[PDB]
This record gives sequence, C-alpha cells and structure tokens, in this order.
Amino acid sequence: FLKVKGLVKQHLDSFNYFVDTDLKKIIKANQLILSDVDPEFYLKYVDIRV
Amino acid sequence: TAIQLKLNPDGTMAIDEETMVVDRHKNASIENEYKEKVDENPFANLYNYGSYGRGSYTDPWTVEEM
DNA sequence: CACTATTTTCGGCTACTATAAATAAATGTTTTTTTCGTAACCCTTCGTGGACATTT
Repeated sequence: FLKVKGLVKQHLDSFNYFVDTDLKKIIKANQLILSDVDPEFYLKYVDIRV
Repeated sequence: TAIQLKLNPDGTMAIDEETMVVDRHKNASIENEYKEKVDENPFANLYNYGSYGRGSYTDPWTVEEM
C-alpha cells in the first residue's frame, strides 16, 4: 500500500489535480473578456498551462 | 433594426419581448468572422527606431512629370 | 561552359531626428477650487377595579 501510495497522499494528489485539470475549468468559466465601446473587440482564453 | 411586432391569435397586435432592445454585438460578430486568422511568431512584431513614426517613401520622379 | 538568378552590395534618395529665433492661433493636456452565553430591567401591553353621571 505505502509503496505505490505513500503517506502524503492527501497533499500531493490534491495539488496535482489542481494543476492538471482544475485550471482548465477556471478559464472556461471566465473566458471572453469584452468591451462595450467598440463592440468588434474580443479576447478569449483558449487553454492554460503551468 | 426597428421594433418588430406580431399577430398572435390570442393577443392580437402584441409587442414582442426580445426586439424591444438590441444586442449591438451580433452585427459586430459577423463583421469579425470574415477576417484573416494569423498565427503569431514572436519575430514578426519586431520594432526598431523606424517604427510608429511619420512619413513614407515617395515614388521616384519621372521625366513625364518633369 | 554559357548564362540565368537570387543573393550581396553599393548607392542615392529621402525624411526627419536636435538647436536657436518670429508670431498667433488653434489644440489638447493636465491641477486647483466650486458644487452635488446568562441575567437585570427598562419597556410595553393587556387588564381590572373605582367613582361619576345620566336615567329609570
């Protein structure tokens, strides 16, 4: 058990799930920054990496 | 893009909820769609001292125009 | 080996870039005013009895 799956499971496997997947679920919920003046301007965040 | 209405059998000569106001972005959206899509390489946007300045190159004059 | 041909290069053309003066007028650009937890305990309320006046 402790060889494949150590004693700091609860700290290491949490941040490693934040970096891999749980960043892409943030920019996909804050994409498309817009302006009301000059309405043909748009900036969108497609993907994110660390 | 004026105000539109409709003929409902229930409510005749009724005014619709959506065209009351305008989006002001859908007509901007189609304008953007037929634009060129370029992939930026960091060497293209190179700037020097001869950048963001006055002037151009005049066409060298001809004997016709003399 | 002959010349085609992009590469290498000369080359000059051009166009301000500072630095000092005349206005003069137009233009934009930015500051200084002027104004729009438990427990007492006061507090609040429902209430009950006293006497006065009209009326029988």
